[PDB]
Amino acid sequence: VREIVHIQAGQCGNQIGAKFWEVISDEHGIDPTGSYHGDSDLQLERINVYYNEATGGKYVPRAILVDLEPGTMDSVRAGQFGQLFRPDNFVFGQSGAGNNWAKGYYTEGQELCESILDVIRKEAESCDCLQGFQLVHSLGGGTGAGLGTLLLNKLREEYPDRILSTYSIVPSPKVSDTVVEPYNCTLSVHQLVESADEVFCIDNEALYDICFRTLKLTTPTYGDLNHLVSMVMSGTTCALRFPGQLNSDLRKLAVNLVPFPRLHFFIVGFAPLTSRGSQQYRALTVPELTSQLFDNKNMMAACDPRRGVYLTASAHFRGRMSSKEVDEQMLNIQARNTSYFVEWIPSNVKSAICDIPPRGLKMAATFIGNTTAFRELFTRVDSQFQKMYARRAFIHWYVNEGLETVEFDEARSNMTDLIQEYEMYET
Amino acid sequence: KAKAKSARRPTFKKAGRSTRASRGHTVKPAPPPSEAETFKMKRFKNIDHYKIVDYW
Amino acid sequence: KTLTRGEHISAESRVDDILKGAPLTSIPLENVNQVIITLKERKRQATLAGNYHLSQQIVDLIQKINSIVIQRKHAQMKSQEIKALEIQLQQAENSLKKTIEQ
Amino acid sequence: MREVISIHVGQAGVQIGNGCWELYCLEHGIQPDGQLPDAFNTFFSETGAGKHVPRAVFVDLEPTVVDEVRTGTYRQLFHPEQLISGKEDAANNYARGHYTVGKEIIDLTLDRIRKLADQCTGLQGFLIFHSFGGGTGAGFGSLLLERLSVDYGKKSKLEFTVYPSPQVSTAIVEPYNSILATHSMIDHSDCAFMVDNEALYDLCRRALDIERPTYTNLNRLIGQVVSSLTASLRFDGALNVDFTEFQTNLVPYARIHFPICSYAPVISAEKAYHEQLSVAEITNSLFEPANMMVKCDPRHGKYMACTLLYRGDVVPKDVSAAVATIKTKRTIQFVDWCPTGFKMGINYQPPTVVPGGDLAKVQRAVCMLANTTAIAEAWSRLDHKFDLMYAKRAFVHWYVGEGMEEAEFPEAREDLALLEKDYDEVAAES
Amino acid sequence: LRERERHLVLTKRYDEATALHKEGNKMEKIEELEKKRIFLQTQKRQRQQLL
Ligand SMILES: Nc1nc2c(ncn2[C@@H]2O[C@H](COP(=O)(O)OP(=O)(O)OP(=O)(O)O)[C@@H](O)[C@H]2O)c(=O)[nH]1
Ligand SMILES: Nc1nc2c(ncn2[C@@H]2O[C@H](COP(=O)(O)OP(=O)(O)O)[C@@H](O)[C@H]2O)c(=O)[nH]1
Ligand SMILES: [Mg+2]
Repeated sequence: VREIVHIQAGQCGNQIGAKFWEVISDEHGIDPTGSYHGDSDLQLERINVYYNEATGGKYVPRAILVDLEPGTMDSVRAGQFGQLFRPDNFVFGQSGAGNNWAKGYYTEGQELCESILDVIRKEAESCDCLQGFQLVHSLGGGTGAGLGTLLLNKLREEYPDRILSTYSIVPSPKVSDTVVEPYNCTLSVHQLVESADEVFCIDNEALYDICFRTLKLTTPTYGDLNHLVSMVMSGTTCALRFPGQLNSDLRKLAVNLVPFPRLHFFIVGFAPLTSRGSQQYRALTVPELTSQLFDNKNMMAACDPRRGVYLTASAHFRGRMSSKEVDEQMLNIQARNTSYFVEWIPSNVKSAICDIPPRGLKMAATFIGNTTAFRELFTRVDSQFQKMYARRAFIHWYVNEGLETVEFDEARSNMTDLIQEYEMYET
Repeated sequence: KAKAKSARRPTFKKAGRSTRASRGHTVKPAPPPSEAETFKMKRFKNIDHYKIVDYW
Repeated sequence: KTLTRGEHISAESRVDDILKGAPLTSIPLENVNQVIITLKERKRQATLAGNYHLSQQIVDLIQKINSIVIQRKHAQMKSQEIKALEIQLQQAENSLKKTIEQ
Repeated sequence: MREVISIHVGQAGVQIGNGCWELYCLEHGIQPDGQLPDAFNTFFSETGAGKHVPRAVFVDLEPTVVDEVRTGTYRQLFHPEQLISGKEDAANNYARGHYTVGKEIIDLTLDRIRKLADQCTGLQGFLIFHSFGGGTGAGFGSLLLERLSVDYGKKSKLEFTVYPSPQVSTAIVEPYNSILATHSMIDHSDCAFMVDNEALYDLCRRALDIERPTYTNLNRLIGQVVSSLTASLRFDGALNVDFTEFQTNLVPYARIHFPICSYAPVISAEKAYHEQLSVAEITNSLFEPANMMVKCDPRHGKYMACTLLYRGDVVPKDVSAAVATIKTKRTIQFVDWCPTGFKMGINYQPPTVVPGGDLAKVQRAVCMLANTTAIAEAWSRLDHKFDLMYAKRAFVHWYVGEGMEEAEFPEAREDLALLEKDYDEVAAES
Repeated sequence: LRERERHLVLTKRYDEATALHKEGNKMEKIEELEKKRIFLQTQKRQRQQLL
């Protein structure tokens, strides 16, 4: 009874969210039509977190799907789980996305804002309690970055106390799908720094790299790339849904990992990952899990921690396992690499254990950490934005919507200060 | 160099130290009661005597 | 905490006046630390003699002075907003008519 | 007759509850449903027919841990109103669990403890379990002890808490809550016990033979110590020890009360057949640093008082010989202003075994509770760790936003320094 | 009463601490008078007993 409301924004959020609902529906044994056909009484203990109950034993997820063009939504309907969602939670416009941040924020976002908010109010005030909301969007696009940030501000004004956890995809440095990305990423960062409590950054390059290195997938499509992201989302809320030896929900994570209000951008990683042919030759144990998690290659964000230093880190474990063995590893990885931790905070590594593992896996672990290595990510976008901003004519696409040019200077200034702030704590 | 010292004040770029999210989370103490809750009209509020004979 | 005698004399004289309840704005902002710290000693002295009633009164004075000081700080914040934005707005006000002139 | 009331706070407290009450029910012989297939009335109440109910209250601010008891096997034994669960946990925040959420549920618990006290003709004390690092364990536990201090006054409020491990940690904010909780404990607690997880892991692997433990195995070790502690109130013995005798003999000063705990023999069911385990042998095992449940070396400091409890075929003559010998060694230092230093308690009931347990069917055992200046080693570590994080103001924003004024941070720091001064002043000699 | 009054003062609950101090002094006066009487009764007896 710590209900969480799910929000999916844009072409990226809908396709990530759609795969995400397949994972939990399998975890809790929910049939695609919405009826429970499971195998254990444990799965019905606290299923209220994500699903609502209708007459006749049907469960409806606490989800809202948001887009500006109907093309993405009709793909969700045709899916095997299309009939699962409540039809009134499908909110769409009738205009092109435009792939523009200002147009999504100001022109079409205002019209969709009131319609979306009242739908959220139906879900928000339908449950006995509400821990926080959950948002999935991309930062290189126009709807997820433009409209998503607008909804993030309105959610904060009405529900200040609740945890606004967001999962975001950061534009890639080498090759990316869009030209105007540097404007979209910079302007959205202004809104994300002050509004959201927690932000997780994921880069598509690492998901490609991890799949080629580890899973040995020759041609991974977005289906398997999204699957890695859905495990991280499932792992963080696992303490809410299942019992365990030591429980740790979202608000515990925010307290431990966030030392200062603005430094809350996080990196994520998941273990164990093994090639689907090599699983027989690998004795998966507790020391083996930590070997992957603290290995830099398993980061889903292309920001090598070794070039920076850690501030705080947290690990979630699932499955019946030794509490001594979990604690002993956390000692050693902190002690063996003392050159990569801040001296003025001892015991930088948080731990927690949950009883029930995901299907097929006897035990698994999840990593969330905060480090100065984010400076590499923001340097690339700021330098590219600087190159683009002097060529003022691309701004003309944003001026024709109502965006003042000073907003560019404001957006870069706060982004520049965050880079300095993440640098200043290295002393 | 004195200008350099004046530029970097001893705060050392601890920007935005109270963010919008933290201002949402902080607990706000109770305010004074609303006027309607206090309301009783004057003459009855001013009454002095009673019908119970507690004297001798 | 070994507050100096010069601060103690000035603060306690106002502390004596504050304990009469009449002063509302007589607080010196730079000397507010001395007044509160002086009340701490008077709080400790009151407790030692069973005068818990005066101890709570000193507590009420502590919150009264602090709360009103915040309101004096609150007026400072809004004065900053009007003054700063008016100068920024003047840049746009001048440009509007000059755009017509050009 | 003579009675105690058990109060459990937090995830550690409730999980310890299952560990201890499983032992009490099995040792007394009551089935999980409350029937039978004596000292019964110290821990259980009778309702007529043949039904018994524990004299305890379980408290937490999140429903997951409690509902495992409510759905578990032992669900019928406990009475529904005793199990109290909040809405959202303290999120490892002292201020949250003390001012905002703590005060949302504090007054509901105070009725159930007082109502449970009406069935107490001869109440002589409470037992309270914490985990210092947690939010509710420190925040709500501090608020609970402050109220019980004025509600009942001169009634022994014993505590049995888990001190933070010297290096092993599960929460980064652990130093903040441990120091803040200490100020509330010292003035109001009659006596508070410390154990730490890191020492138990080493003891549960070396002496007891387990490669990898869980929290369940640790809870049973604590269950044995508490059972020995209360055995004097329940069963016949040549030398009983009431709660009040325990309070006066151990604490030399008002604020120095903090003891440390040890148990012997702890030995696997396989190797236990190999030794006779005389009174002298088991007594010598307690005094080694390796058997200590708190990872502070007694040799760094001095001993202030000691108490030994014996549960088995233990004769008074051979107790005196063993305690005489340990006095002759010069590795156990004593402050020379405490020449006697001991209270001995003897009970006849041998330790009880548990199915699926880790210990053996031992015919004599000894429990030890002593106050040492070596615990000042533990306070120094916590004080230094808090200083580094507070110097750069690493987490203050979370606590201040939840109702706590910043002035409490130096007040708690100053009060701990005074306690450190007290321990060093006690260690002085004349 | 004076043990519970200590914690009321120490918890910074001063309004309720005033009430117990009022009852504490009242309960002293009744008890102070009694032991004065008993001592005077015993003191008077001893000189009679010795005489
Ligand atoms: N020895 C032992 N320690 C435990 C056990 N369970 C929890 N702990 C300790 O408890 C600490 C974490 O605090 P919690 O267990 O959550 O206790 P709490 O007071 O309820 O804290 P909140 O859940 O935030 O309200 C861990 O660091 C453990 O050391 C247990 O079963 N045995
Ligand atoms: N990880 C992942 N990324 C996707 C998926 N579909 C699209 N994307 C990426 O999301 C980025 C932004 O998509 P876009 O159509 O602009 O979404 P918008 O926010 O609604 O504008 C593009 O660079 C796509 O490559 C998916 O299924 N998974
Ligand atoms: Mg708890």
